[PDB]
Amino acid sequence: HSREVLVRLRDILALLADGCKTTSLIQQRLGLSHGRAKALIYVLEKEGRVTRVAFGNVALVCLSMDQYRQLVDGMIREVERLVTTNKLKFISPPRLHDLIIKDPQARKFFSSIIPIAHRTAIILSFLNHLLKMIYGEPYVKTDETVYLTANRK
Ligand SMILES: [Cl-]
Repeated sequence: HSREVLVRLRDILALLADGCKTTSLIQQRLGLSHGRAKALIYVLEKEGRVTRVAFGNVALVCLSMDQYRQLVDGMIREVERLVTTNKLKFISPPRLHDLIIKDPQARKFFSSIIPIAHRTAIILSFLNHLLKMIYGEPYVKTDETVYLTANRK
């Protein structure tokens, strides 16, 4: 590869060594345009070095499906810790976002996966997908989704 491509491919793989990340986080961390980041991730995918896993409307870039499963296990443990600590009987994407950004450990963890600082449509969709994976289909479906924590699994 060219100097720019070789260095960037190397950098993306290094960034992923510590865990799966969204393309948005990769772009931000490495100062890449959307197009360059996507093109580079494509090259890595064709080379067998990464896998793209759909996670709602975002894609997670992972070194392996094992790495993905580790990420999911971690995200699930963090959500369940926040639910337990706050004794929650129900949860919604905005409420989960708020618990994450207010808890230093959760905030550090999630911000190493996806931009999380601001309550955007994107992050709400991401957290909604996570909640649905943990608790199944929501009890309240329109406007703000509400999940019953009793429905875990
Ligand atoms: Cl090249």
